Formats: sequence, structure tokens, C-alpha cells
Amino acid sequence: SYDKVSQAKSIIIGTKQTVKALKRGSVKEVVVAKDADPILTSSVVSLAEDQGISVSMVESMKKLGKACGIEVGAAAVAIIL
RNA sequence: GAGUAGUUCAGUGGUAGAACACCACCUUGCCAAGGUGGGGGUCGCGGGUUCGAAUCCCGUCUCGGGCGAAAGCCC
RNA sequence: GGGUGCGAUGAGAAGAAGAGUAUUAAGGAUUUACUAUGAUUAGCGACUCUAGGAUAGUGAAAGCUAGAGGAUAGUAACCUUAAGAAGGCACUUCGAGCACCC
Ligand SMILES: [Mg+2]
Ligand SMILES: [Mg+2]
Ligand SMILES: [Mg+2]
Ligand SMILES: [Sr+2]
Ligand SMILES: [Sr+2]
Ligand SMILES: [Sr+2]
Ligand SMILES: [Sr+2]
Ligand SMILES: [Sr+2]
Ligand SMILES: [Sr+2]
Ligand SMILES: [Sr+2]
Ligand SMILES: [Sr+2]
Ligand SMILES: [Sr+2]
Ligand SMILES: [Sr+2]
Ligand SMILES: [Sr+2]
Ligand SMILES: [Sr+2]
Ligand SMILES: [Sr+2]
Ligand SMILES: [Sr+2]
Ligand SMILES: [Sr+2]
Ligand SMILES: [Sr+2]
Ligand SMILES: [Sr+2]
Ligand SMILES: [Sr+2]
Ligand SMILES: [Sr+2]
Ligand SMILES: [Sr+2]
Ligand SMILES: [Sr+2]
Ligand SMILES: [Sr+2]
Ligand SMILES: [Sr+2]
Ligand SMILES: [Sr+2]
Ligand SMILES: [Sr+2]
Ligand SMILES: [Sr+2]
Ligand SMILES: [Sr+2]
Ligand SMILES: [Sr+2]
Ligand SMILES: [Sr+2]
Ligand SMILES: [Sr+2]
Ligand SMILES: [Sr+2]
Ligand SMILES: [Sr+2]
Ligand SMILES: [Sr+2]
Ligand SMILES: [Sr+2]
Ligand SMILES: [Sr+2]
Ligand SMILES: [Sr+2]
Ligand SMILES: [Sr+2]
Ligand SMILES: [Sr+2]
Ligand SMILES: [Sr+2]
Ligand SMILES: [Sr+2]
Ligand SMILES: [Sr+2]
Ligand SMILES: [Sr+2]
Ligand SMILES: [Sr+2]
Ligand SMILES: [Sr+2]
Ligand SMILES: [Sr+2]
Repeated sequence: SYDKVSQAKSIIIGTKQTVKALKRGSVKEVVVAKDADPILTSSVVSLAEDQGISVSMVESMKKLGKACGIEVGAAAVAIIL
């Protein structure tokens, strides 16, 4: 949901920073794009599903980053609430 | 008048010079820079002169310009 | 504010490598290569020898090719001391702008 990402209080942008955020489990929701490379997505959805956190899948990664406030797009973004 | 190494240029009768570019070592994380080494050239082509032609001479191919009715001639 | 290019498939910054390396100085050492140079007189032109080539003139000996052998430095290669860097990719944290133009 692009709506939940555009809103929310505490978010984090980028795959590396989202997995690093998963390494402390201070994240409430995880939003990942489908059109992104699976080599980069599987790595985060594995740990996300392992932690027991909810895993969402969205269409485009461009509109994702657009919803995050960034101006280039993001492969994976986590709401750290 | 221009034609010379991959490129940009020199070479005003003595077997072809430099810069940049290429290769090799330095140099195993990968490039760049650098510092040392080497390789490469029917001098557009063919004759002529000469011991020796990139250089002078004749012919000829390509390019730019000029003169001319044209053929041709000149730079 | 504007025009491009690039950026979470990581802008940018710092750290870490790079490295006590390249290298500049002060020495030690006297072999390998590269480069420069070879009395006077002829001569445009000479380190010496050899083998081909080729030779008009000048010369004791000529310009090409292929080898081999000599000293003087100037060099890079090897040691010691004191100094001694560096750009980008990859690495590690931080994560949103940076470069060119008016
Ligand atoms: Mg120290
Ligand atoms: Mg020390
Ligand atoms: Mg010395
Ligand atoms: Sr002429
Ligand atoms: Sr001519
Ligand atoms: Sr040529
Ligand atoms: Sr000329
Ligand atoms: Sr020569
Ligand atoms: Sr070579
Ligand atoms: Sr090494
Ligand atoms: Sr180099
Ligand atoms: Sr060189
Ligand atoms: Sr060569
Ligand atoms: Sr050479
Ligand atoms: Sr030649
Ligand atoms: Sr000609
Ligand atoms: Sr000829
Ligand atoms: Sr002829
Ligand atoms: Sr002849
Ligand atoms: Sr001619
Ligand atoms: Sr004529
Ligand atoms: Sr003729
Ligand atoms: Sr013409
Ligand atoms: Sr004409
Ligand atoms: Sr005319
Ligand atoms: Sr002439
Ligand atoms: Sr602007
Ligand atoms: Sr812009
Ligand atoms: Sr574009
Ligand atoms: Sr950076
Ligand atoms: Sr840095
Ligand atoms: Sr440092
Ligand atoms: Sr010194
Ligand atoms: Sr000495
Ligand atoms: Sr020795
Ligand atoms: Sr003399
Ligand atoms: Sr002399
Ligand atoms: Sr000489
Ligand atoms: Sr000789
Ligand atoms: Sr010598
Ligand atoms: Sr002989
Ligand atoms: Sr003779
Ligand atoms: Sr004689
Ligand atoms: Sr020789
Ligand atoms: Sr020496
Ligand atoms: Sr040293
Ligand atoms: Sr921007
Ligand atoms: Sr203006």
C-alpha cells in the first residue's frame, strides 16, 4: 500500500538500510516492490518473514520511492514504528 | 598548395623525428596517474637524376583554390 | 530561480585499506640494461671490430642491415637512515543530494 508508506511516522528507505533495520527489529511494517530485482528482494523478505513481521508486495519501485519522499524510487522500504 | 606512425605535427639531397596514443615491467583487489623500457614508416603510386631522394625532375591517383572557349596551365 | 546529467540497484561524508608503497633528499654498493659523448686535418656524415651488402667524391678507416666488444659520466634495478604522498571502483558506519552551465 502506497498510502501507508506516504503516511506513517517513522520510515526508512533503501534495501541495505532496511535489512540493517531488520537487524534490530525496531520495524513495524515492511514494504517491498515486485518489479525490483529478486536478488535484492528475496534477501529482505526472507529475514522479514523469519522475524514474523508482515511482508507486503507492491507493483512499481518508482512510485514507492515517490511515496517515500525520494525522487528516484526505492526497491524496499520499511516503516519503523 | 595539400598527401609523412593510431592522432596532431616537424623534417630547407645523408636510410624517418617528437608529443600524445599502443604494448611490457613496476603493480594481485580492480582502474587512473606516475616512472622506466619497445614497436611502428611503398613518406599516395611508378619511373628519372644521384653514391644516396621524404627532399630535385617527369608521369600519375586523391583533395582545395585560381586562370581558361576548351585542351590544358598555375598555387 | 532556471537548463542539462546522475542518484536509495546508495547522492554525499568520514573511516579503513592503498603504505611507511611510489617517490624526494643524504649515503652505501660498483655488476646489468637505456641514453649521451669519441683529438687534430680532408669530410654533410666516423667509438672499435666482424659478416654481408655498395663505393661518386673525401678519408688511415664511411652512411644500410645483422651481430660482437670497449672506457667517461647521466640514469633506472638492489641496500641504510631521516622524511613520504596521492584520485575513482570494491569494503565499513552515516543516508539525499552532487557535478557542469547562466
Ligand atoms: Mg608514523
Ligand atoms: Mg616511524
Ligand atoms: Mg647511487
Ligand atoms: Sr614543390
Ligand atoms: Sr605538389
Ligand atoms: Sr596513414
Ligand atoms: Sr608543411
Ligand atoms: Sr637511421
Ligand atoms: Sr609491444
Ligand atoms: Sr603486489
Ligand atoms: Sr601507465
Ligand atoms: Sr616513453
Ligand atoms: Sr609493435
Ligand atoms: Sr620509437
Ligand atoms: Sr621508412
Ligand atoms: Sr606528388
Ligand atoms: Sr621512388
Ligand atoms: Sr615512368
Ligand atoms: Sr636508380
Ligand atoms: Sr612529383
Ligand atoms: Sr609540365
Ligand atoms: Sr611520362
Ligand atoms: Sr581543380
Ligand atoms: Sr576548378
Ligand atoms: Sr570559367
Ligand atoms: Sr614546382
Ligand atoms: Sr537549480
Ligand atoms: Sr536537476
Ligand atoms: Sr536520459
Ligand atoms: Sr561516495
Ligand atoms: Sr574517500
Ligand atoms: Sr591516511
Ligand atoms: Sr642527492
Ligand atoms: Sr660512491
Ligand atoms: Sr651483483
Ligand atoms: Sr672537420
Ligand atoms: Sr667533427
Ligand atoms: Sr654523430
Ligand atoms: Sr662504423
Ligand atoms: Sr655507444
Ligand atoms: Sr667489407
Ligand atoms: Sr672507397
Ligand atoms: Sr682515397
Ligand atoms: Sr650496430
Ligand atoms: Sr655507470
Ligand atoms: Sr628506498
Ligand atoms: Sr533533487
Ligand atoms: Sr545570465
